[PDB]
Order: sequence, then structure tokens, then C-alpha cells
Amino acid sequence: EIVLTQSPATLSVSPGERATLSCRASQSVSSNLAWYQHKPGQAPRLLIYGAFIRATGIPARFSGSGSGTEFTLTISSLQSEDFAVYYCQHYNNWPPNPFGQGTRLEIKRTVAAPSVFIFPPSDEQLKSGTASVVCLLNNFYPREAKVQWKVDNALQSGNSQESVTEQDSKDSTYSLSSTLTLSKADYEKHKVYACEVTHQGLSSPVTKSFNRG
Amino acid sequence: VQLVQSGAEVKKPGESLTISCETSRYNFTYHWVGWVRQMPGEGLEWMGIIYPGDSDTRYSPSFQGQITISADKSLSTTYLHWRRLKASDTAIYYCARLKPAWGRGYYFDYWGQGTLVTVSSASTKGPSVFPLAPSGTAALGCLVKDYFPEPVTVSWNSGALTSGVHTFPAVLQSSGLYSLSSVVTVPSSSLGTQTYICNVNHKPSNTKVDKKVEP
Amino acid sequence: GPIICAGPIHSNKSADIPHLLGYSEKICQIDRLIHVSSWLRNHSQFQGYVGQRGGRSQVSYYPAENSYSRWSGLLSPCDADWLGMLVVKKAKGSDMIVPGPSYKGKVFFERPTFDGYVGWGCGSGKSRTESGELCSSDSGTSSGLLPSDRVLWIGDVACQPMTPIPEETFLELKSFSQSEFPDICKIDGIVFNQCEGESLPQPFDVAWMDVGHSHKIIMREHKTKWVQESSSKDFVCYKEGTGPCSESEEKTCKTSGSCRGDMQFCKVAGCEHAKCRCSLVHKPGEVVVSYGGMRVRPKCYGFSRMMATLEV
Ligand SMILES: *[C@@H]1O[C@H](CO)[C@@H](O[C@@H]2O[C@H](CO)[C@@H](O)[C@H](O)[C@H]2NC(C)=O)[C@H](O)[C@H]1NC(C)=O
Ligand SMILES: *[C@@H]1O[C@H](CO)[C@@H](O)[C@H](O)[C@H]1NC(C)=O
Ligand SMILES: *[C@@H]1O[C@H](CO)[C@@H](O)[C@H](O)[C@H]1NC(C)=O
Repeated sequence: EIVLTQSPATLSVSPGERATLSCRASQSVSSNLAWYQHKPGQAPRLLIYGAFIRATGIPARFSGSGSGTEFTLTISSLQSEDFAVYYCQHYNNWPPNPFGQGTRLEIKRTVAAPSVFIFPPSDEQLKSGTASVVCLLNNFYPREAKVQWKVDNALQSGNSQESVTEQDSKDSTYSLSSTLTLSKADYEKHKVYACEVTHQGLSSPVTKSFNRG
Repeated sequence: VQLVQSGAEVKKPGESLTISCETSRYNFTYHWVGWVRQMPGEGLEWMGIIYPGDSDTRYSPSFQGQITISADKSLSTTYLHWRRLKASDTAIYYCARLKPAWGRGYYFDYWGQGTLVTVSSASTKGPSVFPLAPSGTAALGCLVKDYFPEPVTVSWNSGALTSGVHTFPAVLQSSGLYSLSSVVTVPSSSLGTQTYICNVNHKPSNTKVDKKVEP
Repeated sequence: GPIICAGPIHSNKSADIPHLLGYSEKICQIDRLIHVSSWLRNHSQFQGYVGQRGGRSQVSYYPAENSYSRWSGLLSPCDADWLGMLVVKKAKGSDMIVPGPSYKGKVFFERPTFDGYVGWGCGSGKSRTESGELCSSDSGTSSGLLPSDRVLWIGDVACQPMTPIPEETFLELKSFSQSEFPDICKIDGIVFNQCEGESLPQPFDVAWMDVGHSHKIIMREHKTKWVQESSSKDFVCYKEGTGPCSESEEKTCKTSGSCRGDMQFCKVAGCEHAKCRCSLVHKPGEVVVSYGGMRVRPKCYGFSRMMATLEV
């Protein structure tokens, strides 16, 4: 019944810089707070327990502080492996959900606009009953991008799925793909298929479209 | 201190599973061990912990009646067991070693590597591969559609084209099948000169497909 | 699939519509699209029924990609209407009809709105134009026993018994939702953010929850968990071959410990193995939402299309 929120949900901070993650509790938990790091696709690792006691084998550049209602995980100078999801966890009682929701640490960089591509369904696929239309947002930053599909100028709902890559190691950008899925019946009943992309890095929304041809 | 978990599982809803966590390099009888689940794209949930000494087993109320955690001191090993899985059991599962805090709860001072448990009525099915045609720099890719289970691995020109490649995380469709794209950026010059071939792999189905992408 | 009752076959288009009392009785009503039938009679001067041969499991959805209807036991907004948890109001002239659904020929459609739930009906012998603007004479409605294809529920929505939250935490939520949608001015006619330049209304697909207050809480970055609560609403009682049990027959079975049930019914209420049987409704549970640092159990939760105006 005692709730822990880690805000922000995403902290964007430059490598080499200093990272300060917050964990705030809804009721005092004294110093019964622990902190975990969760690497991409590995096991979690304990960093801090007791709000400030460094766990065995953890680099000095991680430090814990706080007691009561405000807790901070600080990383003194960020290294490459340090970009990961960080969880806070209380043990004042043993409720069903003593974990915060986690904060994701990402590499901060300069705003970069996506390059947009749209692909019509292959002929080979269209013969098997379904038409899949793919929009590609390439190498942009920040991750927050908004993508809308419009067929014959009508907005779409329910017929698309977005996927995002992890951050590039070289330029630290993201790429996104949106796939719009339609049956040959519906796909052939319409003429203009248009991908509309909105992002901090564009002055105005970008459209890429095709006619069934 | 090492917690080593059993391998990955693909199971049908309505079925039984036992997954194990083998412990070593510390006396297994007086440390609490327990199991934590990470549902796809969610955070961490504890399921239940056990003290192998007196066999005191305690579950999270949400998991009570759904599972059995048990221990075997001779083998220093914990077990997690469902007698009937649902498709919402699809998750990663960790064993971990706990430390107590007297009257209070616990923290997790050591974690096993994870076990991915997928639960789905789908049979194994290899991907179908459709090209994304390109229509300065141009983009092109391969659509990889309706396979089960994960993973697939996509390469380009038998691994020679490595720069500018994005292979996306797959998605679960409404049909139960996974779907996923791989794209490349390429200079405009090369199309009509260079040949572009994506090579798709799906180990579970023993399928390998090579598709040529074209103007 | 269906909860209890297989597809209705009406023949008396003027037949009485009984107010039943059992939970499992009105559940079987809901199952037979009869709640939507009663709606059209009360508000739109319509003779008969919708749902013939089809029932609830053949109602149409927009988008067609709807996941909560793959669970028979999740309540659509019309269904919570027949059980008393909310009101699906008759459409006014100000209620904006949202573009995108295939409206042509529907006799009843419903959408969640920013401040409630609105239904539009058609009279006897009429159905909707393609745009959805009007009701016009239709030959295929003359029967007055119309198929489920004529009922449209806009959205992927689930409704449930809610846990009330205080005003303070509602305001506290309303502000976070404003923070994640700063270039919105109004939704469905209601002021969302203060603006100067506000555009014309346009389609707006969004996730939202109803927390039992003056309007919905629309959400961008939220999280949901489902808790199998296996309480008394989670079971329906029925007589195999002759349909649901009576208010009596059901209430005795949720109290006596004497009747038949499935594994979960015996475990929580009491078995003895004719008589009525009660079983769990097929659903993933009660939904709980995590948004902006609060954990709430809303009245309704889903992803629907509304009308909103943008900043200029
Ligand atoms: C782990 O520790 C336990 C208890 O501290 C050990 O069990 C005891 O072992 C001694 C001699 O080895 C006996 O005299 C006691 O009767 C045992 N007590 C119990 C409760 O088992 C155990 O041997 C240790 N195991 C390892 C592998 O170190
Ligand atoms: C059947 O129709 C007749 C005439 O329309 C009506 O009087 C009667 O009430 C209807 N059935 C029942 C059960 O009332
Ligand atoms: C229609 O009116 C009757 C009469 O009060 C009422 O019992 C019933 O609940 C109403 N149905 C709907 C769907 O409003």
C-alpha cells in the first residue's frame, strides 16, 4: 500500500557526465531502500542496500543517499555500461509490490530528424491474401516520434504496430518501423497510402505516400 | 556465489512446467532464495521465497495457489512449478538470493541469469520473407512475417553488409505469430549495380531463406 | 464466445422485454443483445430487437482489431449500462460523430466520450448512412429482428466495478494527463487545456480510463496489471440446457455451499456433487492502472477514438 515512484521514467544524460536518479516513497521507509541495475538482457544486479551501503564488488562511482521519503542513486561519472534501467526497492514491509517502476538511462545527444521511407506491399506477398505497408523512421533523436497512417486521407486506428531499435552505439540515434496490415480486399479498395511523421527535429510534419500503381 | 537456471521453454496453455535454479559456492541451508518474474516490457514482480533450512515457503498473495516453490538441500536447488500455465505466463523468470531485514521484508543480493518461458497455442512455423523495395542514399529491407517462436536472425549478403543495418524487435501479432523487419541504408549509386540479399534464419523450424531485394 | 446463452432467435417483434433480477439472468440478457434492444425501444422509437442469431459475440467493433472482446466476460460500456454501473446517454445534436467506423446500415452504435458514453439510435425501418450523419429508410430492417451486424461498439474498452478515489487524487491525475497532451485544447466539446489558437475538431485515438469523475483521464505513458479477483461477480450460475438460474436459485448457490461448481467455485464458495452450477467468467481479471505515480482501479479502461481540437 506504500508506493515508490522513480521520476523521471527516462533520464537522458551525457556519457562522462553525472547521473542522479530519484526514488520517492509515499510513506517513510527509514533506510530500508535498495537499488538495482538491469543491463540489456542480463540478470539484475544489486548496487545499494540500506539506502547508502555499496554492495559487494560495485564500483565507487555509484553512491547511495537519503533516508525516509527521498532517495537518490548517483553515478559520479557515467560510463558506457552505465546506461541501463535502474530500480529502487523498499523492504519496510513485504507488500506485493515493493519495487519502483524503474528509470531508464539513455545517452543524451543533439536533436536529429528521422529520414522517412515508405514501402508498398511486395507483389509476392499480395498474392497470399494480406498487404503489409511499412514506414521506416531512420536515425533520429530524441526517441519521441509520432507516426500516423492515412489511407485515402482517412486516419487509421488499430491496424499498425511500431518497433524501435535500441540506441546506436556509434551515433546514439533511434530507428522506428511502423507496419500497417491490411487484407488484399481492403488494400485494393483504396488508392493513396500515406505515412505521416512528427518529430522535434522537423519544422513541419513529413509525409511519404504512394498510389497503388 | 552462483545461481544457474535451467534453459528456455516453449509450452502450450494448460500445461505443467518446473524450472530450476542450481546454487553453489555458499551453504544453501540458511539463505533465503525466491523467484521473481518480469513480464514482457514490464518491471519486476516477486512470486515467493523459501528458506531451505526449515522449509518456510511464503508466496506473494497474487501468486498464491498458482505455483509451487520448493527446495532440495542435497542439490542446493530451488524449483518453480505451475501445474497449469496460461498465456499470460509468458515472461522471464529469475531466481535470486534474498537477505532479510528482521521484522521487515527483504532485498535481493544475487540473481540467476533468467529463464524465458513462452506460453502459446501456436505451433512452430518458419517465417515468410517479403522484400521492401527502395522505389542520394536509398533504403531497402526485408519483411519477416508469421514465425513462431522467437528468434529469427537476419543478415545481409551472407554477413558482408554490416553498416547501416537495422533489424527491429519482433512483435506478437493478434494471430500469435511474430513479425519483424530488417532494413539497410545504401547509396543510390549501387542499386542496379550491387546485389542485395537478406538471409533469414529460424532455428526452431530448421528454415533458412535468402531473398533478393530489387528496384 | 458467449458467457451463458447461445444466440437468440426472436419471433415476436413486439414481445415484452422482462426486467429480470438475477445477476446471471441479466447477464444472459446482455449475452442476447437484449440490453441494446431495450435501448433502441426506450430512446429511438424502434420496434423489435438487434442481435438475432448473433448475440454479443457477433457485435461489430471499430477498430476491428479489438482485443477485449476475445474475452467473453469483459463488460462493454453498453453492458455496464444494463447492470447499473454507468449510463449510455442518448446522443444530442452537439455530440460529435467520429469518422472511421463503417457506419452504413448500423441501427445502434456507441462510443465513449470524454465526459461519458453516448449512443446513437435509428427508428423502425431505418438505418445509418455511410457517413453516420443520418437515419434513412432501409428495406432490410423491416423484419424488426436484426442481426448483430447492425450493432457497433466503437473502441477496445473494458468496464468493471471500480474502487473510488478522492477528488484530490483525481485532480492530481487530471493535471498529469494535461501535461502529456499540451497541444490539445478540447476533447469532445469539453475544455482540456486553455488555448489561443484552437483548430477544428479531428479524430483522436487515445488510451483513457474512467475513474468515476466528471471526465475521463486520457493517458499516454501508463501501465496496467490484471488481478483475478474471483469474487461473486466472477461466477455465473446456470441450469444446463435451460439457461441461467433465478435470483433465488443463484443467491442460494452463492450462500449455501450446496450446489455444483467448477474447481474455483468450490474453492471459494462451497461444493457438493440436478441443481444449478456456477462457473468463472472467462476474463483476465480486474484491471489496475499505474499513471503518473498513482495506482487506481478504474471503472472503465480502454483505447477509443474521440474528437479533439489542437492549438494554433
Ligand atoms: C550448513 O550449515 C548447517 C547449520 O549451520 C550445517 O548443518 C549442521 O552440521 C553440523 C556438522 O556439520 C551438525 O552437527 C548439525 O547437526 C547440523 N545441523 C543442521 C540443522 O543441519 C551443514 O552441515 C552446513 N552445510 C554445509 C555444506 O556447509
Ligand atoms: C406477441 O404479439 C402480440 C401482438 O403483437 C402481443 O399482444 C403479445 O403481447 C406478444 N407476446 C407477448 C409474450 O406478450
Ligand atoms: C428502458 O426503460 C425501462 C423502464 O424503466 C428500464 O427498466 C430499462 O432499464 C431501460 N433500458 C435501457 C437500456 O435504458
